[PDB]
Amino acid sequence: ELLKKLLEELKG
Amino acid sequence: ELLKKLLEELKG
Repeated sequence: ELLKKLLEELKG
Repeated sequence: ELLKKLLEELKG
């Protein structure tokens, strides 16, 4: 989930 | 928020 959340943050 | 997300996941 951290990895997912970081990807989601970059995706915006 | 990138930083907040790192910290939230470290805290758990």
